[PDB]
Formats: sequence, C-alpha cells, structure tokens
Amino acid sequence: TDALNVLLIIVDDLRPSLGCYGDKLVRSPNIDQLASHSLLFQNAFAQQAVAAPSRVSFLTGRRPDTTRLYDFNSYWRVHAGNFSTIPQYFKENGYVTMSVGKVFHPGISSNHTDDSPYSWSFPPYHPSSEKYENTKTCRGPDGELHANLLCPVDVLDVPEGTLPDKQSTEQAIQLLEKMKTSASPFFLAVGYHKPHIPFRYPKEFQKLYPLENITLAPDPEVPDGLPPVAYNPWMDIRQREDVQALNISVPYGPIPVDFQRKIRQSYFASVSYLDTQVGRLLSALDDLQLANSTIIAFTSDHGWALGEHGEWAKYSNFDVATHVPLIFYVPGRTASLPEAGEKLFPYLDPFDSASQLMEPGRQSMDLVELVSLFPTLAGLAGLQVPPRCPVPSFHVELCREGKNLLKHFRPGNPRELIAYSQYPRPSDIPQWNSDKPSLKDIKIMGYSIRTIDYRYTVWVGFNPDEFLANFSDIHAGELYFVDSDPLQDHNMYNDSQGGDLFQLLMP
Amino acid sequence: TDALNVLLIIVDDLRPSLGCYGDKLVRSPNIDQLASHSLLFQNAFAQQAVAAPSRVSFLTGRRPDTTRLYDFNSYWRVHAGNFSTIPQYFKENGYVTMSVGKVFHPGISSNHTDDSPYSWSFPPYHPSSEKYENTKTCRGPDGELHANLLCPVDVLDVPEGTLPDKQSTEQAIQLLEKMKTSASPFFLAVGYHKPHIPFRYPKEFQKLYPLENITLAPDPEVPDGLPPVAYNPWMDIRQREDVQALNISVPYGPIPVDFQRKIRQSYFASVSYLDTQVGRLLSALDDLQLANSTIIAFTSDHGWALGEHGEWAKYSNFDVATHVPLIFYVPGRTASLPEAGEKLFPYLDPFDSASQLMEPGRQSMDLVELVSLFPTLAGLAGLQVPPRCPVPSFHVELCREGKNLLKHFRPGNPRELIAYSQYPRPSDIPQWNSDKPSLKDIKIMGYSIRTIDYRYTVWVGFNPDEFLANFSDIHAGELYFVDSDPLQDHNMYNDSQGGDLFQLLMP
Ligand SMILES: *[C@@H]1O[C@H](CO[C@@H]2O[C@@H](C)[C@@H](O)[C@@H](O)[C@@H]2O)[C@@H](O[C@@H]2O[C@H](CO)[C@@H](O)[C@H](O)[C@H]2NC(C)=O)[C@H](O)[C@H]1NC(C)=O
Ligand SMILES: *[C@@H]1O[C@H](CO[C@@H]2O[C@@H](C)[C@@H](O)[C@@H](O)[C@@H]2O)[C@@H](O[C@@H]2O[C@H](CO)[C@@H](O)[C@H](O)[C@H]2NC(C)=O)[C@H](O)[C@H]1NC(C)=O
Ligand SMILES: *[C@@H]1O[C@H](CO[C@@H]2O[C@@H](C)[C@@H](O)[C@@H](O)[C@@H]2O)[C@@H](O[C@@H]2O[C@H](CO)[C@@H](O)[C@H](O)[C@H]2NC(C)=O)[C@H](O)[C@H]1NC(C)=O
Ligand SMILES: *[C@@H]1O[C@H](CO[C@@H]2O[C@@H](C)[C@@H](O)[C@@H](O)[C@@H]2O)[C@@H](O[C@@H]2O[C@H](CO)[C@@H](O)[C@H](O)[C@H]2NC(C)=O)[C@H](O)[C@H]1NC(C)=O
Ligand SMILES: *[C@@H]1O[C@H](CO[C@@H]2O[C@@H](C)[C@@H](O)[C@@H](O)[C@@H]2O)[C@@H](O[C@@H]2O[C@H](CO)[C@@H](O)[C@H](O)[C@H]2NC(C)=O)[C@H](O)[C@H]1NC(C)=O
Ligand SMILES: *[C@@H]1O[C@H](CO[C@@H]2O[C@@H](C)[C@@H](O)[C@@H](O)[C@@H]2O)[C@@H](O[C@@H]2O[C@H](CO)[C@@H](O)[C@H](O)[C@H]2NC(C)=O)[C@H](O)[C@H]1NC(C)=O
Ligand SMILES: *[C@@H]1O[C@H](CO)[C@@H](O[C@@H]2O[C@H](CO)[C@@H](O)[C@H](O)[C@H]2NC(C)=O)[C@H](O)[C@H]1NC(C)=O
Ligand SMILES: *[C@@H]1O[C@H](CO)[C@@H](O[C@@H]2O[C@H](CO)[C@@H](O)[C@H](O)[C@H]2NC(C)=O)[C@H](O)[C@H]1NC(C)=O
Ligand SMILES: *[C@@H]1O[C@H](CO)[C@@H](O[C@@H]2O[C@H](CO)[C@@H](O)[C@H](O)[C@H]2NC(C)=O)[C@H](O)[C@H]1NC(C)=O
Ligand SMILES: *[C@@H]1O[C@H](CO)[C@@H](O[C@@H]2O[C@H](CO)[C@@H](O)[C@H](O)[C@H]2NC(C)=O)[C@H](O)[C@H]1NC(C)=O
Ligand SMILES: *[C@@H]1O[C@H](CO)[C@@H](O)[C@H](O)[C@H]1NC(C)=O
Ligand SMILES: *[C@@H]1O[C@H](CO)[C@@H](O)[C@H](O)[C@H]1NC(C)=O
Ligand SMILES: *[C@@H]1O[C@H](CO)[C@@H](O)[C@H](O)[C@H]1NC(C)=O
Ligand SMILES: *[C@@H]1O[C@H](CO)[C@@H](O)[C@H](O)[C@H]1NC(C)=O
Ligand SMILES: [Ca+2]
Ligand SMILES: [Ca+2]
Ligand SMILES: [Cl-]
Ligand SMILES: [Cl-]
Ligand SMILES: [Cl-]
Ligand SMILES: [Cl-]
Ligand SMILES: [Cl-]
Ligand SMILES: [Cl-]
Repeated sequence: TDALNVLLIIVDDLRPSLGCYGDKLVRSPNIDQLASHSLLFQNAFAQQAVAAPSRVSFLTGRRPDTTRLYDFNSYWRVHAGNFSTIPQYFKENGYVTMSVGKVFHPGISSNHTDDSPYSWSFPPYHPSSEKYENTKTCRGPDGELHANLLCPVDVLDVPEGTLPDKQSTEQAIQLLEKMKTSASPFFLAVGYHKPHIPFRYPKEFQKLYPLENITLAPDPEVPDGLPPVAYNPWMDIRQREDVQALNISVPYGPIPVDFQRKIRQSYFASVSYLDTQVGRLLSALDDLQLANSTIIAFTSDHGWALGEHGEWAKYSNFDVATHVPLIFYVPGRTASLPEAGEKLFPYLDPFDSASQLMEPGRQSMDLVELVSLFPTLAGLAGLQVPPRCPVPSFHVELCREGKNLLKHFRPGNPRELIAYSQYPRPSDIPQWNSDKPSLKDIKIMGYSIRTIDYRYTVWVGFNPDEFLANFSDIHAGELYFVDSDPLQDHNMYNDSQGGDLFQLLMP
Repeated sequence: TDALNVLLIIVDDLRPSLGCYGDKLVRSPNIDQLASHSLLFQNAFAQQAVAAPSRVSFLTGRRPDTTRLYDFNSYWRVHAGNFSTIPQYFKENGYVTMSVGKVFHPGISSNHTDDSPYSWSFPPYHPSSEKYENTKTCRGPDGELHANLLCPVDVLDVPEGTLPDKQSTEQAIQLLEKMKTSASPFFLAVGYHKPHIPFRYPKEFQKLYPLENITLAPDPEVPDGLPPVAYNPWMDIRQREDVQALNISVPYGPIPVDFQRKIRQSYFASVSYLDTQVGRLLSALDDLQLANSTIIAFTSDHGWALGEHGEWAKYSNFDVATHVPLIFYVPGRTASLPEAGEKLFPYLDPFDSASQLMEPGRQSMDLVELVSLFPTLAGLAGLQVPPRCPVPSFHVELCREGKNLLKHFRPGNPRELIAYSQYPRPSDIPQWNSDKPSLKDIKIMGYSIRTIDYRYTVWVGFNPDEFLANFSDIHAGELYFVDSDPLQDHNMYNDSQGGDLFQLLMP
C-alpha cells in the first residue's frame, strides 16, 4: 500500500475546443486519449476569467472574495490570509512538489518566488524562451521579424532555437525520470503557455487548419441585449503589429472577417501543438511505468473568446470565457490498471488521419468549479481532505471553499447545482482598463450564477476599499437559457422577475 | 441508562402572543415558566397556515408538496406515499404512544381513525364537549342561547358541564399516572383546541382583559401594496350570530372597531385559559416526578391574524399566520435536573399580579420549520434520526425533509437560513373559497421565503392535476423587510429586481 503520485497539467487560456468535448474540428488526439481513461467534466467553470485571480483561487482552494485578488497586484498571504496551497499541502504530507512552467502567476501575486518556501521543494523551472514570445520573433512573408499575434515559426529561426512549452515538456520528463528513483511520491505541476497569445507554434501545425475549411463564430455580431458593462474591449491583442495594421475600431470592432478566421486558425494550431506536448509528457509517463501510480489532472485557468458576441480573449462571464476543460485520470478507478507492458498514453500524431476521436470515457454533467481542485486532489491522493471553510475564512490557513468531487468516481444543496464566476469593471462603458481593472479602479463587480439550465448575472456596485458588493445597486443583468440559447445571444433578464432564482431555492 | 419520555403539546391556532415571546399584555405564566427551563425558538414557522395541511406535514416530517395535502380531503398514505409519522416511529421503538385531543386533523386526512393502526397504541381520546362548541351554547345578556364567536361561559350553563380542553387535560393526567406504572416510555400528544374559534372559555378569564386596556392592531388597514391574490376573506367567522349581526362587508370589511377589540379580548382570554390547562398538565407532570425523564415540546399548527392588514384568521403567508411558538424542554440539557422534591412547573394563577414574566430561558433566532419536529424529537429522545429524504420521496416511508435542531442545544446551506411557507388560492380576487380552496379548485400557489431579513413571496400558477407550479406565470409578488417593515405593511416587490435572492445564493 502506497500513496499515488499527482501530475497536474494546467494550460493557459485553453477553452474546451477539444475532440473529447465534442469539437469535431480541432485535432487533440493525445488529450482525447487521456480522457478515454479518465472522468471528464462537461460543465466545469473558473471563478474569474483571468490568470492570477483564477490561479490563486484554485491553488488555495478559496474563492476570489476570500483571496480578494481581482487583478494581479497583491499577494494573498499578506493581502487576505495565510492560505495554504495544494502543493504546500502535499509537500507537508511527504511529497516532492515541483513546478514547471506557468503554474502560479508570476510577479507579486506569488511574491515573485512562486510562493516560496511554502509550496515547492525547489525553486520552480520557468522556460527561458518564453521571454521571446513578445519580441520581434515572427518572420513575415517579406523576410522581416515582427511581434505578431499570428506567429507560425520555424524553430530554427527563433532565439535559442526552441519554444517555452517544448522546454517545459523536456524538463518535466527529466523530473519524472528522477522521481522514478526517489522513495517519495511526487506532485508535479506543469503549466503550458499556448494557446495563450501570441500564437507562436511550429508552423507545420498551421497546415492542419487550412483557411478554406475555417468558419467564423456562429454569433460574430455584438448582441443587442448585451449591456455595455458586460462587454470587454480586448485591448491587449490590439497592440500586436499585424492586428494594429488593420485599424480596428475601439471598443466594438469588428475584426475583419479574414483576420477572424486567421485568429481561429492560429488558435486551433496552437491547441494541436499543445496536444503534442501533452502527448510527449504522457507518453514518457507510460514508458516510465508510472501510469498505474499517478493521478493526472488536466485543466485550464480560463477560456478564450474567438469572435462569439463580437468578443475576443477572456475578461468575461460568458461561457466561452469561463468554461474550462477538466479531466481526472485515477489509476485503477477511471480505468483498469495497465497490465504487463501495456501503454495507456502512447503518443499520437495529429498528422495521421486515423481513428474517430476514440470513445468518450466516463463523463459527468454536474456543475463543478476550479475551486474544488484542492479538495479533489487531496482526496484522490489518499490524503486528508481539508475541512470546509467558515465564512469568512481570512483567519484560517487550511480549508476549502469548494466541494470534493470524489463521489463522482463511484441533501440537495442548491449551491451544488451552481458554478460561480465573476469579473470586475471600472465603469459601465467599455474603456481602456475594462479588461483588467486594478483594484482601486474597480467600481462594479459582475456576479454570475451558472446552472444546468441558465446563466444568471448581475453587475452590481462594488466598493474596493471595504470589499463590499451592493446588491441593491444593480447596474445591469443578464439571463441566458442553455436549452433555447446555448450560444447566449438573447438576454432575457429584462423580461424576468427572479422566479428562476426562487425556484432554485425552493426545495 | 433509559430512554426519555415525550410530551408533545399542540395548540390549535395559537400565535406567539405569549409573555415569553415579548407580549407584555397576554398573561401566560405557566407557558412562560416552561420556557424558562427550555430552548425557545423565536423564528419558527409552519409550512401552510391551516390545520390539516400543517398537521399532516409536521407529523410525517414531509413538506406540503410531498404530502400533496393543501386542503383536508385526502389521506396521505393513499394520496402521496406511505409516509411514517412521529408517533408511529416512537411506537416502533418500544414506546406507548397516545393521542389526546386534536393532534391529527379529524376526517379523511387521517382516515377517520387518527391514522390507525400505525400511529397510536390505542384509539385516541377526543373530548366529547367539543361537539357543543358550534351549538347554541353561549348565554347572552338577555338570557338566550347563541352560537357566538365571543363565548365567555359559566361551565354550569353549558352541555355536559365542561369544556373540551379541560377534558383533554384531565385525561392526559390520568394517562401520565398510568404510565408511571409501565415499564415502557411514553409518547403523549395532547392537542388543545382553544384559542381556535369559537372563543368559548370560562368567563372569569375575560376579566383579565378589560376593553379599556385593549388596543387595535398596529396596522388595521388593508395595505395598498397588498395584492388581492394574497388576501384571505375570513369567511368562517362571518357565520357566527354575533358577527353576522354587524353586517360586515365582504371580503374586505372592516370589522367595527368595538368588535375588533372584543375579538382580541376573547382571543387573549382563551390564551390565558389555555395557559392554565397547560399549567395543570405540567404541574401533574411535576407531582408525578416525570420532569427529569420527559421531553416537552410545545408548539402550534399555525397563527391567527387579529386585524393586522385588515385580516383575520389564518389562510395566509403573513408572519401573523405562519409564525408559531416552539419550545423544547430537555431534562438535564435545557435546565439542571430537578433535585430532591424540586418542582419545575408549579401551577401559576394568571389572577395573581406577581413576578415579572420570569427570566427568558435559552433562546435561538435561527429560522426553523415545523417540518423539523419529527427529526428533532427522534434525536432528543435518543432514537435514530431518520435519514434525509430524496427528491421526490413519495416512494420512501421513513425519511425527513427538515433538519434536526439538536445542534442548537450544544457549510452554510442557504436553505438553513429559510423557513418555507405556502398557501393556495382559487383566483386572484378574493371569493367564497379563497380561505380554504379544494384541491381541484386551486389555480394559484403562493410560495414564500422567510429569512432573518425579509419575507419573499411569489403567487404562481399552479396545476392541481399534475401538482406542478409554473414559476414563469407569476401572478403577483411580495417583499417585506424585517428591519424596516416588521409589521409587513409596505410591499417592496415591484421596486425589487431579485438581488436579495441572488445575494442569498452567493457564498
Ligand atoms: C503561514 O503558514 C506557514 C505554514 O503553515 C503551516 O501549515 C498550516 C496548515 C498550519 O498547520 C500552520 O500551523 C503550519 O505552520 C507558516 O510557516 C511556518 O512558520 C513557523 C514559524 O513562523 C516555522 O517554524 C515553520 O517551519 C513554518 N512552516 C512551513 C511549512 O513553512 C508561516 O509562519 C505562516 N505565516 C504567518 C504570517 O502566519
Ligand atoms: C516575500 O518575499 C520576500 C523576499 O524574498 C526574498 O528575496 C527573494 C528574491 C528570494 O530570494 C526569496 O527566497 C527571499 O526570501 C520576503 O522578504 C524577505 O524575508 C526574509 C525572511 O526569510 C528576510 O530575511 C528578508 O530580509 C526579506 N526581504 C526583504 C526585501 O524584505 C517575504 O518574507 C516574502 N513574504 C512571505 C509572506 O513569505
Ligand atoms: C447601496 O445601494 C443603495 C441603493 O442604491 C441606490 O439605488 C441605485 C439604483 C442607484 O441609483 C444608486 O445610485 C442609489 O444610491 C444605497 O441607498 C442609497 O443611499 C443613499 C445614501 O445613504 C441615499 O441618499 C439614497 O436615497 C439611497 N437609495 C435607495 C434607493 O435606498 C446605499 O447607500 C448603498 N450602500 C452603500 C454602503 O453604498
Ligand atoms: C405502510 O407501512 C406500514 C408500516 O411500515 C413499517 O415501517 C417502515 C419504516 C418500514 O420499515 C416498513 O417496512 C414497515 O412495515 C406497513 O404496515 C406493515 O404491513 C405488513 C404487511 O403489509 C405487516 O406485516 C406489518 O406488521 C405492518 N407494520 C405495521 C407497523 O403496521 C403497511 O403495510 C404499509 N402500507 C403499504 C400500502 O405499503
Ligand atoms: C382506512 O380505514 C379503512 C376503514 O377502517 C376500518 O373501519 C374504521 C371504522 C375503523 O374501525 C378501522 O379500525 C377499520 O380498520 C380501511 O379499510 C378497511 O381495511 C380493512 C383491513 O384491515 C378491511 O378488512 C376492511 O374491509 C376495510 N374497510 C372498508 C370499508 O373498506 C383502510 O384500510 C384504511 N386505510 C389504510 C391505508 O390503512
Ligand atoms: C408556464 O407559463 C409559461 C408562461 O406563461 C405566460 O406568461 C404569463 C405571464 C401569463 O401571461 C400566462 O398566461 C402565459 O401563458 C407558459 O408559456 C406560454 O405557453 C403557451 C402555450 O404553450 C404559449 O402560447 C405562450 O406564448 C407561452 N408564453 C410565454 C411567455 O412563454 C407555459 O405554457 C406554462 N406551462 C404550462 C405547463 O402551463
Ligand atoms: C432593460 O431595461 C433597462 C431599463 O429598464 C434598459 O436601460 C435603459 O435604457 C434606456 C434607453 O433605451 C435609458 O434611457 C435608461 O436610462 C436605461 N435605464 C437604466 C436604469 O439605466 C435596458 O436597455 C434594457 N435592456 C434590454 C436588453 O432591453
Ligand atoms: C506499476 O506497474 C509497474 C510495472 O507494470 C510495477 O513495476 C514493479 O515495481 C516493483 C516495485 O515498485 C518492482 O519490484 C517490480 O520488479 C516492477 N515490475 C513488475 C513487473 O512488477 C509497479 O510495481 C506498479 N506499481 C504499483 C504501485 O503496483
Ligand atoms: C406592481 O406592478 C404591477 C404591474 O406592473 C401592478 O399591476 C398592474 O396594475 C395595473 C393597474 O394600476 C393594471 O392595469 C395592470 O394590468 C396590472 N399588471 C398586471 C401584470 O396585472 C401592481 O398594481 C403593482 N403593485 C404595486 C404595489 O405597485
Ligand atoms: C427522576 O427523579 C425521581 C425522583 O426525583 C426518581 O425517582 C426514583 O426512581 C427510582 C426508580 O426509577 C426509585 O428506585 C427511587 O426510589 C425513586 N426515588 C429516588 C429518590 O430516587 C427517578 O429515578 C428519576 N429518574 C431518572 C431516570 O433518574
Ligand atoms: C475541407 O474538408 C474536406 C472534407 O475532408 C476536404 O475534402 C477538403 O479538401 C478540405 N478543404 C481543403 C482546402 O483542403
Ligand atoms: C484608421 O481609420 C480612421 C477612420 O476609420 C482614419 O481616420 C485613420 O487615418 C486610419 N489610420 C490608418 C493608419 O489607416
Ligand atoms: C389599565 O392598566 C393600568 C395600569 O396598571 C391600570 O391602572 C388600569 O386600571 C387599567 N384599566 C382598567 C380599566 O382597569
Ligand atoms: C346590510 O347593509 C346593506 C348595505 O350596506 C343593506 O343593504 C342591508 O339591508 C343591510 N342588512 C341588514 C340586515 O342590516
Ligand atoms: Ca490565463
Ligand atoms: Ca388550526
Ligand atoms: Cl513560465
Ligand atoms: Cl516581412
Ligand atoms: Cl471554425
Ligand atoms: Cl378532539
Ligand atoms: Cl340573549
Ligand atoms: Cl391589545
């Protein structure tokens, strides 16, 4: 009897545009193969659709209103409370805990040291080539180098001759090889960068998605019923040279159709590129015979809009921005243990037109939240599940605000039917800082309820000095029905009275 | 080590107009003395403010939408499911279970046998003199007999020379004396009739409340903001001779001021009369030395309006109609065990101007529901608490839809902050059957949420054939704030958006 290892894979800005989530266009064979042996959650949502707030949230197991982190300019241990993290908890239980890539958000939100010395057994590894993502590293048709958003590259024509996710994969494999020697179990967090912007990927992956076979989003127009307060102006992508040359109006655009399809091409190519890296990582896990002793959690910190509602990027409460993939492989529970010389995660080449997305593994339609990642991994690994947090929990160091999802591997509280998301705004009209408002400039907080049936959102007055929401100062509301309006194009909040919330509360 | 006895006292139509609930006018010294040794719940509410629906609810531990009993014309075991009752459960655990007075509602709702043979050890006792309550038994100033609503009587001038609650008290005492012999513990349910109409009580109690020192209700007018659908026309009291002679308009009245004060006099007198009966019962319990081995639960099936909002009687979702008293005496837990020859419930005479309401015993402001009576008594008595019901539970015989209140004797689910009530209507405009609509005539169901902060009610379309509420067909709504509008005179539903419900759902 031993304790199970944990491989936590985090992808930056990855929406569930994956074969195992019903996407019949994107080629993600390696991730789909992971799902075939795993429990896949169809309705998992981040608590805020932006990096640091989401990562600090699900790494401490607390919600944004407990971390009080809505931008990226505060360290929770000083700002809110001495909250323990997932890797800190495993390390305190005899694990060797290791970080590769973007797990914590860099900077002050992790005290510039990836939350040292609490979380990790040694100073994390961050790939060097990431610092060239936003340099003049994209060679164009006429031979010059540019800082482009769409950046298919020959690896032999970029600085250091590599890409950050290839480095992370390589380093993760070496650490896996090392841990096969150690007597201690490992908790390995690998944080991949793509498909986060810019879309810098080996140019060969672009051939998987010719533009002729690329369509726009189903709902590229800005909906009439979308209140301006809920719109994010996607300002960061406007700074890239190729985007800047199109002279796209602020804040509503639209992006020219031809470039919209090019964005979707490069995003899809980056996903398939990401998928091969995951393939290499999981394949090495198989070769090392760790598949029967290692939990594998695969998820993302938030989604990314690709033209839906005339929106791009995250910074939103729409499903496209909050819906994330969430897959859990548990040796001998989500699948039969691998027998003699059996391989569960053999590398699959997206350039091979074969098979049929494999079969969908276990699936769950329950509404779940990233803030449940902490208790789930602690339970799946055989450790003590931290207790439920009181309200408030600024003074508690080890507790969880999310539910454990272990029951899903074999009394109806209404909150178990809800995935919560939120996002701040500095004003009602989209302006320069509406994507990523700093704490002092937040004046509105949009709180959103997502059920199997609808998304209910209210944009309410917010006081950043007292961290106080005023649910009597509702600036605007949104109500989208999954059955009739899955794309969320027809806001029904004005025609509503609140009977949907009453119904949810009524036993 | 032994099991504790249970004395469950139920009062028909008793609102918390009691000294131990802050009423500085009504004299209820014996009940207040029970409270001084008990845990008193300040915010307990029935699930529907009318007899059979409420009694079948809290006796089976299920809600009205599980019993599907909204009138008094169906037996749950045939109509909904083979639901077990509190006394049935105790009897199955070696208790002698006994019923005196109105515990179950008589008629088909209890199969005309008080739910025989499941609930009781022998056919219950019902006082004979109750059948004279609605006869010409009230002697008037000119010497004739009338069927009056206000019925102060000399006991020597009524049929059989007694009153139903005196008989019940006497019979309960005899059963207590008998059980002091038995080796088995007892579960004794005593159901008192007054202050249910008519107000027939020993006329001496009328002297405790001279009319000069009687005021009207604080809010005797019908509020402008009260939707007609939520108004009950109080038709039953209009049939009494003294009421009929005033020629009170239907359905809004008002009742003449002088008669309003007379109603309140007779109600208060009936409460003090009830209190002495409780005094006799509890005093006999003390004399028999059962105070250290007997749980005592005191409550009511619902309230009664005394002019608030121009309303009278129950059939309502207002606090006055749904708020009930709820007191739990637990030997050695809510108070120190009685030592040698100590008496905890000595009879107190309301005609003695002495003391000062005693001291308030333990108190709890948590919002609780009568449907929690089943699990609480089962726990307090040392028995296994039935499990929480699934949804739906028509097929389950033993389970509870309410929470156990044992924690109150030494994760925040929003439903633990709510007491639920409801009431049906046959139409929006008050009509002949708006007080007590029969199932087939129900077209609207008013669902109400009560928190520490507000009461939120929606009157929605209801289909009695499918037992289906349509929360998209809201006929009207109500929102009353406890802090600013404790009397519930200023409906704020039209100025509201639903942010109060959202706030309750948001962790
Ligand atoms: C913040 O907490 C860390 C570690 O918390 C540990 O785990 C918690 C679940 C709880 O059990 C704590 O009591 C644990 O200490 C603190 O780091 C410890 O600091 C003490 C002295 O300050 C030191 O002796 C320990 O070795 C440290 N342990 C670790 C794992 O680093 C830290 O001090 C806390 N910070 C504040 C400001 O309270
Ligand atoms: C947050 O980090 C600071 C600084 O971390 C130090 O410097 C980094 C570059 C890196 O090398 C870390 O490993 C270092 O610990 C912490 O402030 C330092 O705390 C130590 C106490 O161990 C003290 O000796 C130093 O003087 C401090 N440095 C400064 C500039 O004040 C700080 O404690 C960390 N916050 C928390 C909550 O742990
Ligand atoms: C929380 O909000 C309430 C309500 O906000 C008001 O109504 C909104 C629709 C919008 O018009 C706001 O600008 C309004 O202020 C605030 O209640 C107001 O309080 C002020 C000052 O006390 C008073 O002058 C107004 O009359 C109040 N309005 C109402 C409708 O009650 C309340 O002040 C806010 N609380 C905090 C702490 O900011
Ligand atoms: C309705 O239930 C009664 C009693 O239910 C009992 O308690 C429940 C918690 C559960 O444990 C049941 O299995 C128990 O029986 C049934 O009454 C019993 O009926 C059987 C034969 O029908 C008889 O042998 C038992 O002695 C009866 N027990 C009692 C206490 O009366 C009754 O049959 C059920 N009715 C229907 C229609 O299902
Ligand atoms: C509901 O009650 C009826 C009738 O109860 C009988 O008659 C009463 C006056 C009283 O004396 C009760 O104790 C009697 O049991 C039940 O119908 C009877 O069921 C018995 C089976 O025990 C059968 O022999 C009789 O013929 C039935 N009588 C009639 C008129 O049909 C009925 O079973 C009870 N319902 C439930 C769910 O228990
Ligand atoms: C449940 O209620 C909806 C909504 O009720 C409608 O709106 C109310 C304000 C009131 O005006 C009602 O009379 C309305 O019917 C019902 O939806 C309606 O369904 C009918 C028939 O399918 C259709 O003709 C209407 O256009 C619908 N109206 C809306 C606003 O959607 C629904 O039918 C009810 N469900 C059941 C089972 O009765
Ligand atoms: C929902 O209703 C609100 C208000 O009822 C609408 O916002 C109003 O828009 C008008 C212009 O048409 C302005 O003059 C008002 O000042 C606005 N009201 C407030 C409170 O700001 C909103 O446009 C409606 N939305 C939809 C989709 O119909
Ligand atoms: C997981 O599977 C591998 C290979 O299938 C197992 O490898 C064995 O490991 C033990 C010690 O861990 C060695 O003594 C054996 O020689 C290895 N090979 C075989 C064929 O057993 C590994 O033990 C498995 N892990 C667990 C926890 O059962
Ligand atoms: C709350 O609003 C509703 C509707 O907005 C009011 O009901 C309306 O009353 C008018 C008469 O003033 C009728 O002509 C309408 O037909 C009613 N509407 C509906 C949907 O029936 C209601 O009176 C308002 N209540 C308060 C207290 O202001
Ligand atoms: C409750 O108190 C009474 C009197 O204070 C106790 O009465 C005793 O009962 C036992 C058997 O039940 C007799 O043997 C004694 O003679 C009785 N008198 C005394 C003074 O003990 C009674 O036992 C108490 N009940 C419990 C459960 O402790
Ligand atoms: C688009 O897909 C179809 C279906 O396989 C394929 O035949 C066609 O060649 C694709 N388009 C291009 C430009 O390759
Ligand atoms: C961009 O467009 C605006 C008007 O839409 C025009 O005034 C401006 O000169 C344009 N800029 C460039 C660089 O084309
Ligand atoms: C009303 O109460 C006061 C206060 O005790 C008392 O003095 C007065 O006599 C009472 N009224 C009547 C009519 O007795
Ligand atoms: C009752 O009052 C109505 C008018 O308010 C009148 O028509 C009727 O005759 C009165 N009935 C009696 C019995 O006084
Ligand atoms: Ca991100
Ligand atoms: Ca009653
Ligand atoms: Cl990194
Ligand atoms: Cl170029
Ligand atoms: Cl596409
Ligand atoms: Cl009776
Ligand atoms: Cl007379
Ligand atoms: Cl009064």
